[PDB]
Amino acid sequence: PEWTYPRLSCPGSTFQKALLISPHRFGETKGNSAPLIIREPFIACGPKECKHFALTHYAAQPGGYYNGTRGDRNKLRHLISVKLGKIPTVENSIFHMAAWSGSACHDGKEWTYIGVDGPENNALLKIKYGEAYTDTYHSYANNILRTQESACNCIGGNCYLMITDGSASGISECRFLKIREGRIIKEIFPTGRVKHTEECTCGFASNKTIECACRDNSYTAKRPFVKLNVETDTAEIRLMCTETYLDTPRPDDGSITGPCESNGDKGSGGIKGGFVHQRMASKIGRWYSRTMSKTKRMGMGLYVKYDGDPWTDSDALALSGVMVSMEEPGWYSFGFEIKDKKCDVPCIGIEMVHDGGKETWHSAATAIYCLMGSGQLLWDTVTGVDMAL
Amino acid sequence: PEWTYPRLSCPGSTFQKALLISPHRFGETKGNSAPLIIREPFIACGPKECKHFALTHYAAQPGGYYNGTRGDRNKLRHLISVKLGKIPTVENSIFHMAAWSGSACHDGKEWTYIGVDGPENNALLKIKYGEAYTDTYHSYANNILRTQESACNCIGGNCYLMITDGSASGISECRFLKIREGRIIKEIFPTGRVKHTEECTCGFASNKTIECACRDNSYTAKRPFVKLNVETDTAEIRLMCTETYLDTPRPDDGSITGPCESNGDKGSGGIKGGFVHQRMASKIGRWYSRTMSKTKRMGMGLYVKYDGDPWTDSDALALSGVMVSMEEPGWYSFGFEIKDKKCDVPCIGIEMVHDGGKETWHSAATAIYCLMGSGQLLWDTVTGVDMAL
Amino acid sequence: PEWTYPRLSCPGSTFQKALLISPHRFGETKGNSAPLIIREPFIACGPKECKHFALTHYAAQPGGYYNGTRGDRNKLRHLISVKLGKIPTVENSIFHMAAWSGSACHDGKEWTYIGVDGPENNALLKIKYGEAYTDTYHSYANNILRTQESACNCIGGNCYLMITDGSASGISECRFLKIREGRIIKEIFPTGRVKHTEECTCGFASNKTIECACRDNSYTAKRPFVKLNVETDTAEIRLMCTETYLDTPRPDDGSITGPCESNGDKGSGGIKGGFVHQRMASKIGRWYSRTMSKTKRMGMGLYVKYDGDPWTDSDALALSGVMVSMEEPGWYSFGFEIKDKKCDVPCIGIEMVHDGGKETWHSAATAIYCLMGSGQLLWDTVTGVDMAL
Amino acid sequence: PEWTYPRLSCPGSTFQKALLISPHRFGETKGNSAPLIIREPFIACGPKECKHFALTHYAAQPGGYYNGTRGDRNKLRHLISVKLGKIPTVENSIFHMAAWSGSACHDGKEWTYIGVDGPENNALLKIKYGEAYTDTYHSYANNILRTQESACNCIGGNCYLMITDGSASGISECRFLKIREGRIIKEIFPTGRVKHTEECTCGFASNKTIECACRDNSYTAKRPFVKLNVETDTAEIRLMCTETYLDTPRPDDGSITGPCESNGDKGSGGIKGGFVHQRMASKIGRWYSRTMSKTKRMGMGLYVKYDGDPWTDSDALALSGVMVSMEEPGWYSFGFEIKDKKCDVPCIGIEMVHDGGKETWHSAATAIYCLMGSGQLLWDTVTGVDMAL
Ligand SMILES: CCC(CC)O[C@@H]1C=C(C(=O)O)C[C@H](N)[C@H]1NC(C)=O
Ligand SMILES: CCC(CC)O[C@@H]1C=C(C(=O)O)C[C@H](N)[C@H]1NC(C)=O
Ligand SMILES: CCC(CC)O[C@@H]1C=C(C(=O)O)C[C@H](N)[C@H]1NC(C)=O
Ligand SMILES: CCC(CC)O[C@@H]1C=C(C(=O)O)C[C@H](N)[C@H]1NC(C)=O
Ligand SMILES: *[C@@H]1O[C@H](CO)[C@@H](O)[C@H](O)[C@H]1NC(C)=O
Ligand SMILES: *[C@@H]1O[C@H](CO)[C@@H](O)[C@H](O)[C@H]1NC(C)=O
Ligand SMILES: *[C@@H]1O[C@H](CO)[C@@H](O)[C@H](O)[C@H]1NC(C)=O
Ligand SMILES: *[C@@H]1O[C@H](CO)[C@@H](O)[C@H](O)[C@H]1NC(C)=O
Ligand SMILES: [Ca+2]
Ligand SMILES: [Ca+2]
Ligand SMILES: [Ca+2]
Ligand SMILES: [Ca+2]
Ligand SMILES: [Y+3]
Repeated sequence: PEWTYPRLSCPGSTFQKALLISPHRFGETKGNSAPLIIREPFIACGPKECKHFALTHYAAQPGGYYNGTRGDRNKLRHLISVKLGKIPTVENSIFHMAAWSGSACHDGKEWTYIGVDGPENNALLKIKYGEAYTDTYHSYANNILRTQESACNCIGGNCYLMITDGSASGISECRFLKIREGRIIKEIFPTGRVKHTEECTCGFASNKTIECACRDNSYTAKRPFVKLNVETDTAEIRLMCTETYLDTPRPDDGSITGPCESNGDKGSGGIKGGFVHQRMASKIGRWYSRTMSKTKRMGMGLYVKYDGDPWTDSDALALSGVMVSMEEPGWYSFGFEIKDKKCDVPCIGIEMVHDGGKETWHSAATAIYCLMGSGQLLWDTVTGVDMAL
Repeated sequence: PEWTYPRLSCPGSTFQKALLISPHRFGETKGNSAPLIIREPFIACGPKECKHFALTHYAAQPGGYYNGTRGDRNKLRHLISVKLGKIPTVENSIFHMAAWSGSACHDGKEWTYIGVDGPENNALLKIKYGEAYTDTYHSYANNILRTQESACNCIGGNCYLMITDGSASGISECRFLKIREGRIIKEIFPTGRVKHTEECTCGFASNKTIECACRDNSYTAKRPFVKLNVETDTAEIRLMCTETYLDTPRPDDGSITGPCESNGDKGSGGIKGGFVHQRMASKIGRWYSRTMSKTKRMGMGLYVKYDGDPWTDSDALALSGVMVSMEEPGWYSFGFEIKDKKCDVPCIGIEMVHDGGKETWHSAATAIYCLMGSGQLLWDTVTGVDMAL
Repeated sequence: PEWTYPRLSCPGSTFQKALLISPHRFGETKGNSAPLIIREPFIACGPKECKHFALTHYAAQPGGYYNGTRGDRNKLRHLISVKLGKIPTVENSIFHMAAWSGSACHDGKEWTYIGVDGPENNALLKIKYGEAYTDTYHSYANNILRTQESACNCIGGNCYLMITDGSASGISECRFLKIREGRIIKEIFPTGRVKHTEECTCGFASNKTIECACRDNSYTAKRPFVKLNVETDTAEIRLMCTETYLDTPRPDDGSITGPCESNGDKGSGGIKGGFVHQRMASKIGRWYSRTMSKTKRMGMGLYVKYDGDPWTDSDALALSGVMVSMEEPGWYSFGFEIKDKKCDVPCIGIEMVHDGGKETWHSAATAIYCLMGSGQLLWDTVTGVDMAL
Repeated sequence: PEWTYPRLSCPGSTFQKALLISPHRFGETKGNSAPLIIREPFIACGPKECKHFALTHYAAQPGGYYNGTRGDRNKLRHLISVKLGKIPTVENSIFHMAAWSGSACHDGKEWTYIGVDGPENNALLKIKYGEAYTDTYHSYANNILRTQESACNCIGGNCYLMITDGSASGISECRFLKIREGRIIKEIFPTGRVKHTEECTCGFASNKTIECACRDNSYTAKRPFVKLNVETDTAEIRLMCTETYLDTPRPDDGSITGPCESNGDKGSGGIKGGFVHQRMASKIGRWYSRTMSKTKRMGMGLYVKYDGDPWTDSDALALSGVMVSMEEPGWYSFGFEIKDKKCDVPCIGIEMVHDGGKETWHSAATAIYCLMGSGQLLWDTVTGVDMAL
């Protein structure tokens, strides 16, 4: 085997509904299954297999450790995986490492797994290459060192990973790590709008450039948009100029007055957002998702734009279809690419959390839409789950 | 590995009882298992493995989502598989894609999986090659785009698949897709009796010809019998002329008066029907199955005829044996071929549904009969399942 | 890969306790597991893997299909397997074929699986090579066609299998089948004492000879002892002359008066009995087991004799150790050989049935003793199972 | 494949928290899982996989055989394994052999599994190579023949294994076995302080030397420290001279007066103790663990020393971090090494037993710390388990 590289995307002009992973369809009192209580799911693929990752609270439904599964960082939290298509239950899953923030990626030869844990004021990112623990990176703003919550991206054996550190309601200047066979070989300090950037959903815009659509949890409902040159290992960041604000909460589209850099209103709070690339011979499509509701983690819609500079185009994004209706949950979303024989298939997954407050369990299903065929996005996704069962 | 082709069938002159997959033997209140609630089971094999496919309601027994498992098309429905011989439970199964109509096939190199979902008036057939979503085909009569509910058939890397679209009580003109590495490369429009054809059970009658025995749900209890030339990609369809009507409901054998094309009576309603080929040096056997009851989905008998043209022979089909007695359920049946070292073993599977009305769960067992040895078919199959447990 | 042959056994002069497979340790009401209800367990090994076979009633503990699991031949009965060392539960097992009597063996290249089902008066032995159903053999005395209930034996790709047919309290003249790549290529009709022989535990005494220790259920408590020449495909059968009667029930050792052929008393009833070969350069050891009790299926002892002719030696068999004490069940026992890198390891397995009458469940554990090291057999085996749980 | 040898350790200067295997997070009355009741866990790795071993009581939680799971040696006890990262439940585990004391190791080509069972006064160590039972070694001081309770160590296909025999409150002179392809090829009788030595945690200090840190249960709270030359097959043993006594119970550090050989006080009782090597070009680090409490099996601290002779250095060991706080259980600990592509990753596992007295169940979680990155050990481990559930 040899190193993997981004290829031209597979033919198609529309996303369609692909697969639902709803493991809680199986966590009834009256049932006999043990789906793991998770959140922050995400898929990463290699040349032969696609793995469905998530952060588990080390509990199952039905269980007796529902208390604290609405929290985020504890000492029991773990990065787990199953082959995509398998229900992530206690026995099906494999536990990779302790983590309350995670990522993973295949480089053609082997899986890199990333997972941050540690105290809040001195957390610690850890890297595992296949079976071996290989490296770590230390907290630099001493306020909750975090990572992508989605797939990292490897080119010629170099995996690139966003990490961030800083306040949730103040400065969270992010960084990128360059990782080779599990070991950190460069710190890349981005330039530009670096005020606050977290949970980058990165993908290859081409062999030269990784682009990421991130979360600002303090200042704006515009997504910070990262452009990384993987040949000079240089990174720049500016807000997305589009009127189609992709964060949640957000104000009305086009209502943020001023040039492309204006913050301005409803910018505190946020949400991880889907983003994936469709690479064609002489054209690039940028697919995105955002909640159907402006203030709440309900529904998910798919948007798209072809070419241009996202840093300057105020043009509205083309609404492509309703993936999760306003009546269903749509929490985190993320991009990934399945590898066909000679081309890459761009997909967007959606974390569809089952939220009943802190007095019960708290987990998520996963909805997957992929680029397949021509025409219009046809069907929405439901979890099917009743949380009283 | 190289592409697969139909071979001469293994020696034998009789079917025998081979295997029972009854996963609800294990879904008792008192038990500790989770068989998946399914219907439309079907088996397809490649050179080293036979996979047992079904359409699941994304529910298990015992569970709490029995309501709606007597329906057919919903947003939770999925194509699932296990290795044939494994009980399809929550953890053993792999979920392939969202589907309320399905098919699958191996071409020598890889698995093609076919699944239709979407709204009733604009459904959408989707194709997955191994792990990648590769292609789609759109609704053309805007009334419930359907596929085979059984194995597709690949020759020299070209998989051929029946699709139909149309009213259940009127015109449902079918089509064939020719699929190569997961992508559609030709639409084949059949000629002749094309009034209504659905759920074709197709097999290779040879290296030149796919033949299918199908359902007409409107007009006749004679099966539409499709002959597809895979060298010119041309398809012709006519009713089976035999007095041994294979659909359900049906009238008395021989009682449909007139030439081979006469409809005539009890033609509305139907059932998917077993059919598999026994290819000998200079002789072809055609094995079929049909319910033991004339109006109900009870029992299943095996029939056979050697040579001739099914389009013209009114000759009764030879009753070969009672596979499932009149006292047991016999719903859908389908054909498939296991690959021995140097020859192909023709088999017929039987969907044996556990029907207790819409106020309880609704799933199926799977009975398998294969061509093995000489003599007379010896033993019938029972599910052993009591639905009250 | 190439065909397998018997080799010289591994160094050692004593059996020791190896492994217990007691799946019902896990079938409590208060538990969350589903061990399969079985009987007639047996192990067969190939060059990389040892498989643990059993006949299942298609039920689990805890379940609701306990009624009829004390019977033997029904329509739900199946041959199942797990990798030796795995608990045979619903999900771990693979179902091979419908069978109420079975056997299996590896030939170096692939698994042959044998299973008889069918009506009592016209049962049917079926053969499956890997995934394919390949051949069948018909009932010849129209009274319960049966097979070994243990591993068949393959040499240079020819697997040899005892089958019997006939009354349980009268004549049951056995036969041997010679099987190549799943197909029957010769019927071998044994000569000599052929009055009644069933459940042969066969092994290779060398490259030229298969020997079997069998059950007579009518006439004697001496084991019929089969010697098969695999070079001329000829079989001969005579009672075992030893005073150490291996059947159950049996009279006192040495109390059957007359020459080696005398029946005489307590001969009706019987039990399948362990037997395995230790092949050394210029010496052959014959290891056997028999119940600790003379009339009941309680306890199991290991016996041994080096060289001689079992057909003529009235010498007592050397008592080698107590494998299951008189307080624990010892039902069927069987021999098998694990393959080390350059030598074969002879083993004896013991079916330890959990019997509580027909008003509850009826299954078995499996105790394994193998040839390992020097000295005296050290420890006995218990199921650990309380049947009220 | 070829034989494996100790390599230079991977870069790093600190241990960090890696993974928690807490299978009882899933053994609630309210749940639907079956973790196995175990103790004496330990990990051993080969070139592609790390296996998590334990000694099971052949019972699960929840279940009905909690009585006797606080004992140690019974006839049901087994050596079991899962792939490290998998929860050891009934179905995930593989049962290797009956054992109430165990070890295992990869040699580059295959797994050796070691397991002692038998009566107290004539126990029996058994060896299995892959699938085959290959050899045994007999009790020599007729008082509980014991082995390491952790990974053996293979160099050039020779696996070396500590065994001990003797009273728990008197003389237990240990021995080493040298095992090749599952067969014993040399007995090594150590010299020096051989009064009492059990449960050696051995690793390669280099290509020439295995070193072990062991338990004296009678005489001292200093660990016996074994140095084995694998080129001349000679072993020597002396107390560790450090003031940082690693056993439990123990007195105050430095308070044992006299030279390096002084016993003296609180020496009865003991605990198996973590110990792993960090091999650098021209420097060796020795990492150890010991309970946070002086008398109780509570907490676990990581210690380290670079170079010197542990037989003579009274220097205090460097306290490196708190792995399990005083509030959590810290029973047995052990060392092991994961294999990265070109270097070995030293790790220390911690048995974190759930002890509620003999009137309830008794099993353990497993905490893993590995050498990864630079800086200070950052986070402690908790089981998360409430034993009332
Ligand atoms: C750390 C700040 C960040 C934004 C508030 O918290 C995230 C919000 C979450 C959320 O908004 O869904 C869930 C994440 N588990 C959480 N992250 C971590 C690493 O704990
Ligand atoms: C669309 C009508 C058609 C036959 C009239 O429905 C089928 C009948 C069924 C049946 O005849 O058993 C069950 C099938 N699950 C169903 N098909 C779909 C695709 O939903
Ligand atoms: C045909 C009778 C014969 C001996 C009495 O049968 C065996 C007896 C049995 C027994 O004595 O345990 C159990 C076996 N399952 C049984 N075989 C069948 C095929 O039913
Ligand atoms: C035999 C003496 C030894 C030290 C007292 O006992 C050990 C005590 C234990 C303990 O002290 O944790 C657990 C061990 N499972 C047990 N050993 C065996 C091999 O059965
Ligand atoms: C990227 O580079 C590799 C060669 O290194 C090439 O095979 C691949 O086609 C290129 N990808 C794109 C998207 O051009
Ligand atoms: C079909 O063609 C292939 C060669 O392409 C051949 O190997 C096979 O035997 C043929 N099958 C039949 C049924 O004639
Ligand atoms: C049996 O024959 C084969 C060669 O065909 C040989 O390799 C093997 O050692 C022989 N077995 C015995 C037990 O002599
Ligand atoms: C040990 O020896 C082998 C060669 O046999 C070598 O490859 C390896 O690097 C050596 N290990 C150390 C720690 O020096
Ligand atoms: Ca925001
Ligand atoms: Ca009809
Ligand atoms: Ca008898
Ligand atoms: Ca001590
Ligand atoms: Y399970």
